[PDB]
Amino acid sequence: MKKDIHPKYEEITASCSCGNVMKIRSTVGHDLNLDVCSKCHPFFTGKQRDVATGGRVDRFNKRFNI
Amino acid sequence: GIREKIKLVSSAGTGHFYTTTKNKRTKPEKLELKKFDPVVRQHVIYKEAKIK
Amino acid sequence: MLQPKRTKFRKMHKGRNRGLAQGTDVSFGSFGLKAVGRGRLTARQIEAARRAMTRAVKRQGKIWIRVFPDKPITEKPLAVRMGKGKGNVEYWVALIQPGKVLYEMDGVPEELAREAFKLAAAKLPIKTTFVTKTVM
Amino acid sequence: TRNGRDSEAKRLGVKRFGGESVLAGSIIVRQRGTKFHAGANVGCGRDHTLFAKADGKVKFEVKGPKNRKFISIEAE
Amino acid sequence: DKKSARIRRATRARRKLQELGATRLVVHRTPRHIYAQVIAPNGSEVLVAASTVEKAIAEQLKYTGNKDAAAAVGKAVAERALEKGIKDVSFDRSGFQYHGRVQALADAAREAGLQF
Amino acid sequence: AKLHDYYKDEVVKKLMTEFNYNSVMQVPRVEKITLNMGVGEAIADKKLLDNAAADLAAISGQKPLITKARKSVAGFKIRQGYPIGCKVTLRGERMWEFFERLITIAVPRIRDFRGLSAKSFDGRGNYSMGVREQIIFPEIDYDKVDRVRGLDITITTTAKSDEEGRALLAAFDFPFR
RNA sequence: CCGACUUACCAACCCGAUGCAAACUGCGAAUACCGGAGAAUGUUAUCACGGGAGACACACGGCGGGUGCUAACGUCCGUC
RNA sequence: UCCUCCUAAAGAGUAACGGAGGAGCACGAAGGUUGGCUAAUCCUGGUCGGACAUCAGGAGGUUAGUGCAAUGGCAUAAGCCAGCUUGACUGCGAGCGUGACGGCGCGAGCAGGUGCGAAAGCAGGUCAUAGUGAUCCGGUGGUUCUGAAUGGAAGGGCCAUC
RNA sequence: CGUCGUAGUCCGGAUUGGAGUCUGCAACUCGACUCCAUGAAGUCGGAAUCGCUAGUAAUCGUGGAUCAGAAUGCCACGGUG
RNA sequence: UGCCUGGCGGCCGUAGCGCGGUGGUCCCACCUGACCCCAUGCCGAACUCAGAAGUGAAACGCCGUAGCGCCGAUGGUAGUGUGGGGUCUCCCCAUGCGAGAGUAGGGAACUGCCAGGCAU
RNA sequence: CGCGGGGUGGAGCAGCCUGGUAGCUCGUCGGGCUCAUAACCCGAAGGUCGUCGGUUCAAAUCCGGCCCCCGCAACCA
RNA sequence: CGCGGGGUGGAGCAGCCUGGUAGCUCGUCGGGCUCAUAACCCGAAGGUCGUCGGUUCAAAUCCGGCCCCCGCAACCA
Ligand SMILES: [Mg+2]
Ligand SMILES: [Mg+2]
Ligand SMILES: [Mg+2]
Ligand SMILES: [Mg+2]
Ligand SMILES: [Mg+2]
Ligand SMILES: [Mg+2]
Ligand SMILES: [Mg+2]
Ligand SMILES: [Mg+2]
Ligand SMILES: [Mg+2]
Ligand SMILES: [Mg+2]
Ligand SMILES: [Mg+2]
Ligand SMILES: [Mg+2]
Ligand SMILES: [Mg+2]
Ligand SMILES: [Mg+2]
Ligand SMILES: [Mg+2]
Ligand SMILES: [Mg+2]
Ligand SMILES: [Mg+2]
Ligand SMILES: [Mg+2]
Ligand SMILES: [Mg+2]
Ligand SMILES: [Mg+2]
Ligand SMILES: [Mg+2]
Ligand SMILES: [Mg+2]
Ligand SMILES: [Mg+2]
Ligand SMILES: [Mg+2]
Ligand SMILES: [Mg+2]
Ligand SMILES: [Mg+2]
Ligand SMILES: [Mg+2]
Ligand SMILES: [Mg+2]
Ligand SMILES: [Mg+2]
Ligand SMILES: [Mg+2]
Ligand SMILES: [Mg+2]
Ligand SMILES: [Mg+2]
Ligand SMILES: [Mg+2]
Ligand SMILES: [Mg+2]
Ligand SMILES: [Mg+2]
Ligand SMILES: [Mg+2]
Ligand SMILES: [Mg+2]
Ligand SMILES: [Zn+2]
Repeated sequence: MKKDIHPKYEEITASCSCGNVMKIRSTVGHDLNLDVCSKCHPFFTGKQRDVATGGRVDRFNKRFNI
Repeated sequence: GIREKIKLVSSAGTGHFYTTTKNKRTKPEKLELKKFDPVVRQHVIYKEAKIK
Repeated sequence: MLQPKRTKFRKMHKGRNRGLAQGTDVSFGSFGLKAVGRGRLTARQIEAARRAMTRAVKRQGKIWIRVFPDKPITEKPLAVRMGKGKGNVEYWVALIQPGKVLYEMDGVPEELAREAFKLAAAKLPIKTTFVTKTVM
Repeated sequence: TRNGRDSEAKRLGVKRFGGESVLAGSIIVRQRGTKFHAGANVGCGRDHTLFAKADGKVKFEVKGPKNRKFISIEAE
Repeated sequence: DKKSARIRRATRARRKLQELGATRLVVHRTPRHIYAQVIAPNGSEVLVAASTVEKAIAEQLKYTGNKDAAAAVGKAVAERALEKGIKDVSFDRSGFQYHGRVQALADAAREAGLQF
Repeated sequence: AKLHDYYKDEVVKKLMTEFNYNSVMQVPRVEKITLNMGVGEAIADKKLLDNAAADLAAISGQKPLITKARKSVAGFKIRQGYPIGCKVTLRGERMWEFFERLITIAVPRIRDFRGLSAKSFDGRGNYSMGVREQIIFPEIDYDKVDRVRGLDITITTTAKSDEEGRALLAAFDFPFR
């Protein structure tokens, strides 16, 4: 392997919002601070509410009645 | 006719010289090489000489 | 007017067409014309015979053609010597192949077929014969 | 009428054939193509020319996975 | 794919030595085993066949397909070549590059009797 | 290489249970990672070329190779042999760890994430999807980049079929759907 | 904005078919060119050298090119 | 003058005014000895990128490429990258077709070599073929050949050059 | 008094989408006001050129009439200068 | 003496493409580490070296298939002189000479050396 | 009949000098000014380089056919 | 093949005259002003001072290597 041309490559310590500390390699070295990972991502519960299409009949009835 | 002709004389002091050309418009650096001279029957470095 | 979109080269040799031919058999249509002898079919002649067969069939059936004026011949415009190089491109033909079906007909009776092929004999200087598709 | 050229023909093609003796140094074939190659006991020059290193009654054959025509040598 | 690629890679050299007609010392290494021969100038008959599949060679070497076994095979094959009377060969690396097991085995052949 | 450990320990067992292949290694295998960026401005400034190459070298564990123009094209106004494309190709532990970095950092960081296409398999299981920015990556700093680049991760599998590629990726919990 | 349907239209391209050559030969030639092992034949018709020549302006019967008009007591033509 | 093809009778060559396309070289790296790779084309997907820039599977193998106009060659590939190099050295040698000749298109081998490789093997410039032109003399530099009485040196003389 | 510093900025609210009050019987052709957000151009402006000498150009506001309500408007009054 | 497996000669598509099945004793490569000898115009990807946890997915090898490319039938065939002619833009008489075109018909190989597992 | 040139916004010319750079003016659209119009000045838009093909990565640009015109030559008894 | 003149922002013209110094007409734009294209002035941008090297605190100057144009007696095998 070329130890010269490539940047530094070593293990780091990185943290996410959910507190999971990943013992993974990075090119930076120092500790990394993220925002959201795939564990705390709203991909399994937030996607259906992301549709938010609603119902016009439902909104009409809820707003007022005959 | 843009590649000017150059006589290649030895640096070993012997005046047996070759002849090729070079394009001063595209490659202007001097033609530096090792080259053979028959009088000394051994190998030396040639430097380019003007055709004159 | 049958004529190539593009040719391999602008001129070509005058050429040779001797011996026996290969268009012996019928390929596409029911009724055909044989030319045992030898000659040339101009592009004007081929187009004219096609139009005349359309005339006779009243647009019933189909017409088929095998030879093509893919060879632009150079004849010499009159009053020019053998010299001055080769001549000038003038027109297009195909030559006569012994056993060849030239024009084809279908959907109409044998009598109308021989009528139209005799009319091909009366729009061409070439010797004729009446042929149909062969059983195997 | 401006296109009537052809080469000064170089007189290529097989010259000294299989069944003709090779004098010391002689070629077998002069050609611009490697249509007949250097098989057993034969070699090649600089400009697509091939002169055989071995004498005697030459041997014609066809070999190669590409169905190529070579020139080999017999025992004369 | 390695075998076909290597054979195409070696076609020029193998045909070159076959047509030159100098008896060639042939090698073909594999990760687990290796076979080493001495083949005729045209290739129609071998002279000595020595390999890490032989009884004594296999049982006197701890690992069959390794560079140390390749060197031992080189020593053995070149000494048996001397025993039969083999003197002149022209090397054929058989499409590989002259480094590694092939280099060590070839150095062994040089030490044990073949001049290259 | 926790992803390598997971693949060799539990993923292999999961796919054995799924496919029931009588051959132990008959399962298709992912074998490389490719991150591509296409810059037309190479001819305009080889200097920005070098800057983008350095950014790619910083974001990836290995400096990118600069490819040349394969064949000359008039409509794109680039000369044949002039470098116009860049790429990186990785293997093994690099693949596993960078793939974990991708899945656990870039996917949430993708602005306006709506899930990736499940038909991105290049017809035969080669996952192929693109992200428009470089700041969604943890090593490329936001405050130091002047011009934002793009990249599309495309990963070639040995899958005989896109169905088995999707089975592999879904068993590995790939974010398709 | 993705669009729903059909329409005596054209044809890529593959199959069931048609092809083609001065400038293509996945075919193959014949007399023979080149040759290498024989019956007889041939007043030596082969080679080397030395003395001197003509012509560098051959036509018609049996062949394939341009030609030309698939003309000619036609031509550059290669030819018995 | 000099170049790519059929013509011209399956060796050869064969016409001007029998169809089409050109040069008056260039690369000291587009090279060689020695280390590597093998096209073109189309479908699929993707932020850029569109039919085609680039990336990722698949279908064919010389239909790609030749440094040019192009033919014939070329996978071992002269087609596509590069360490050492300047064989893009030099003094000689038995030998074919065109051949009036001139010689050109063609050299096993002697040698000092250099350059290369561990070594086989070589390098005999580059895929060959367009890039070319007579004597004499003179401008020319490396070479004691004669030496207009003797010792020397001069003009006209060999390598390479217009 | 706290914060901002020559940029498309808390300049600028423009174009626009998710929801109310009133008036009007009846807000859509052909009402405003409002909560949220979208967060443009515009960096004093071109040719040529208008109204202003003193409470004067301007600029910050009030009222009126129009009118059920829907103006920057037209007309009176004031702050500053 | 025989199958499988490898190192090389005889044919160089009757060998070569395709589809239906088989091998891990010996055996190939996939494969564990690649800190090493050694490599990348990025990655031990490729090559490779210290090993054999497993392996037959791709590959290699073998049988079946005449579904393709190929071989060539026999009749038949133009043309080459040669002497004869005409219906002389081209066709025919006595022969030597003789292509192709394909077709009814075959072939997936066949063959050899050395050795490893396997048993006389 | 052959040798040259040319065909490029609505119009007239370059860029044809040996290929990548859409240039000049007139003109039309929106203006200011004008008693109104013109002039004047200020803001915009407008092109498959005659055409059909070939070389070239790419052309107007190098090459062949087609259309017209400008020219010349289109001959000697 | 040699000498000499020279390569000055966008152009041409001042400074190479034996080191210590970017000026002139126009070319563009901005500013005053005339209705103003026009004039006068002020300012801003525009210069490896053909290219590299050598002496040096001091370059364009002094010289050497290379390129571009021209004026030159000469011969053009
Ligand atoms: Mg015929
Ligand atoms: Mg033919
Ligand atoms: Mg042909
Ligand atoms: Mg005679
Ligand atoms: Mg004559
Ligand atoms: Mg005749
Ligand atoms: Mg013919
Ligand atoms: Mg004739
Ligand atoms: Mg005559
Ligand atoms: Mg005649
Ligand atoms: Mg005759
Ligand atoms: Mg011939
Ligand atoms: Mg002949
Ligand atoms: Mg090589
Ligand atoms: Mg596409
Ligand atoms: Mg070339
Ligand atoms: Mg080469
Ligand atoms: Mg070359
Ligand atoms: Mg003397
Ligand atoms: Mg004297
Ligand atoms: Mg004297
Ligand atoms: Mg701003
Ligand atoms: Mg702005
Ligand atoms: Mg705001
Ligand atoms: Mg809001
Ligand atoms: Mg109101
Ligand atoms: Mg099987
Ligand atoms: Mg491997
Ligand atoms: Mg398998
Ligand atoms: Mg036959
Ligand atoms: Mg046949
Ligand atoms: Mg078979
Ligand atoms: Mg099969
Ligand atoms: Mg242009
Ligand atoms: Mg220009
Ligand atoms: Mg307006
Ligand atoms: Mg007016
Ligand atoms: Zn988290």
